[PDB]
Amino acid sequence: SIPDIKLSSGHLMPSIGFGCWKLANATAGEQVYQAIKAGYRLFDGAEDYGNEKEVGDGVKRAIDEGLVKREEIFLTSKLWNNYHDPKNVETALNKTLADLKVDYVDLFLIAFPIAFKFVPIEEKYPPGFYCGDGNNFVYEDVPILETWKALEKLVAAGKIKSIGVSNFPGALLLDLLRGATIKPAVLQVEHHPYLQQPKLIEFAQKAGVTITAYSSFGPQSFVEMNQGRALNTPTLFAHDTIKAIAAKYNKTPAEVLLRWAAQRGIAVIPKSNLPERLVQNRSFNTFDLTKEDFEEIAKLDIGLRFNDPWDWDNIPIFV
Amino acid sequence: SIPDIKLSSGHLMPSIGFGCWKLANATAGEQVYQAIKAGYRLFDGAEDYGNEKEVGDGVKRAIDEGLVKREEIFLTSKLWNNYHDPKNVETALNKTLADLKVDYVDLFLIAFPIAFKFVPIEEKYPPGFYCGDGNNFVYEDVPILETWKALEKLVAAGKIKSIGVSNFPGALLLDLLRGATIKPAVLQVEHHPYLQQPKLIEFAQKAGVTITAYSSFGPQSFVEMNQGRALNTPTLFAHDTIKAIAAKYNKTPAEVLLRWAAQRGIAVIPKSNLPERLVQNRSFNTFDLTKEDFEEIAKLDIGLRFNDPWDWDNIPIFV
Ligand SMILES: NC(=O)c1ccc[n+]([C@@H]2O[C@H](COP(=O)([O-])OP(=O)(O)OC[C@H]3O[C@@H](n4cnc5c(N)ncnc54)[C@H](OP(=O)(O)O)[C@@H]3O)[C@@H](O)[C@H]2O)c1
Ligand SMILES: NC(=O)c1ccc[n+]([C@@H]2O[C@H](COP(=O)([O-])OP(=O)(O)OC[C@H]3O[C@@H](n4cnc5c(N)ncnc54)[C@H](OP(=O)(O)O)[C@@H]3O)[C@@H](O)[C@H]2O)c1
Repeated sequence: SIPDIKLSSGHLMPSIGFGCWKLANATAGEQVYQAIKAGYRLFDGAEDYGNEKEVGDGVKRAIDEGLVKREEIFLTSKLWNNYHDPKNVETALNKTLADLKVDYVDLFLIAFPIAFKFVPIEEKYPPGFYCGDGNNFVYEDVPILETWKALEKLVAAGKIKSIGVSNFPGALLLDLLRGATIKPAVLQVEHHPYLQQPKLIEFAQKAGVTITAYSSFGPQSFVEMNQGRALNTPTLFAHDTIKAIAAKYNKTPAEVLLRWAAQRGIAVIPKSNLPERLVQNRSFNTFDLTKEDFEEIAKLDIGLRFNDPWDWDNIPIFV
Repeated sequence: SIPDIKLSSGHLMPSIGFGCWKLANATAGEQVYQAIKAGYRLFDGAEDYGNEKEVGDGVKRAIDEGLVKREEIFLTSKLWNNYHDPKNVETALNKTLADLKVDYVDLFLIAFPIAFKFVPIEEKYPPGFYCGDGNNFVYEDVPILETWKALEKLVAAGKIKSIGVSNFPGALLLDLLRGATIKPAVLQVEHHPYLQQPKLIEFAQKAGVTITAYSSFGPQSFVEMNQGRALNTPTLFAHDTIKAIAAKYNKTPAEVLLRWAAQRGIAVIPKSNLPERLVQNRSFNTFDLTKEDFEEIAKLDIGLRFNDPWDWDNIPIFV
């Protein structure tokens, strides 16, 4: 029932998956297990989410019970910023594989086009913004392409099925395409009605790169982090445009928010700590938005970005 | 006074220069020569402007008459898109040197982070959007860094004093800084009240990169090009904010738009076919805008870009 998208690498990736960012290590495993029971098969994780061991626990529990087999689960992980130096790429991946308790990850992405100074895993993991010098941000001169080649080798060694990038703007994706032997199969970016970036989406899809949207619910995911911007932002759930469209089809605002992406060939990975939202967040493909619907939602695009490295240390990724 | 800016390469660059874009071939020489008599010393040219030979004619005349010596003139040129393949970089630079009738250029920039398929000089020069196949755009897989390394070798060989980039967004500049041995000394970008990109400017300047603004008058330069966008844009000269400030100081709106950039350490290269505009464009450093002025002008930033490759062939440089 969840349509699959055939990636450029030839592998199928579920168009709807379960987001694992901010799932408490306390209930993460149980919730991953429940999501599997609710039909989810793709799990979007990351070294920086700090809960890959638990994600691995949920998946393994489901495999041991005979509910699914490894090959039916799609595991996405992301290489954190401290591990871009080629000599450290496989190290990070091994940690991810060890934590997930598997021999390969289906998709491995470069989390950000940012290279923090390397911090040994034994000194601090996940490292977050720590760069080995107190609270100071420190960077390494590792061009994107160097990191990418190291990933290409790891695909050849069979530790990764498909590789891609996250948080890459157009100019950077274009340059990477010029040097890539294995084309980035996926581009994962913040994507919701307040940040539509239609030209980026268009370019990538035409280039055969599949888009996975994150934070489809806009500011929602960020208010629990006490982020001023998200808190000052009117929710999409109570937004008149979204509510009117939802009423029109007798659907929930959440369903409209997810279908808006899904209908345009964009994969989604809604995250939820609430059991009842599990089925709801993957059963929204029951109606079609009209061109007029899309034009009305288009008016919400204001370029409001919630996940911006500029906030961390004025890193110019999106300027 | 025309203050000099010390570039990261150790060389001085006049903070005020003369743009050569769309300077007609029949009069370019005279125009450059008059510019020199009026005190200009930096000339912003480019292979794609197709008038480098005539710009060279003007400079040579001024030198032959004794008005200036070569070392007193700062010549900037740009590597067009069809010449990014490392093996074509020196041949393009050599065509520029032969046209300008000089042994070295003071600044040579990558015109765009775009790589068009090589087209022999003998076949078409300047090539413009022609890519060797009718009206079809055809690109080469040449990563920015490869082109950059070719430029570094030309500096070592003494054919270029300082190198830089044009039309590079933040993420791309950042990545280039990771692989560069000679750091790009300059970032030349479209810069005016409608497209302020304050974060790009701040990052570049903090990174020690000098900013050269182009199209300081916004839509104006693109008007004679019959560009839809520019034609439908309320001018900056007539914008109430700019008018009020110009009136307040008894300066033309043009003087305010140039000083607005200059006071913030940004170099300008105003282009003008008229004599009085020529002198005014080099004599506006006689007043300082106040913090309130800057705050009022800051309000115009709507991110309106007139020079966007997206319009050529949906090239994602700025998305
Ligand atoms: N590559 C990157 O940089 C990056 C960054 C951010 C996110 N991501 C990935 O994308 C995933 C999804 O994005 P996200 O987690 O940031 O935010 P999201 O999925 O848009 O956030 C969902 C937020 O809304 C609530 N919610 C979930 N389903 C709902 C529903 N049906 N109705 C009303 N509210 C609902 C959740 O609360 P409850 O949990 O209480 O239900 C949660 O606070 C992440 O988990 C992660 O895997 C990647
Ligand atoms: N790197 C790049 O991609 C790029 C792209 C564009 C430009 N550039 C460089 O930047 C230079 C300047 O940019 P630009 O020529 O596009 O835009 P600009 O300098 O803003 O163009 C000035 C336009 O405004 C008029 N003008 C000049 N001085 C004036 C004054 N004092 N009062 C009122 N109007 C005035 C000119 O008309 P008249 O000639 O009739 O006086 C001309 O049409 C170029 O020549 C080129 O060297 C680089």
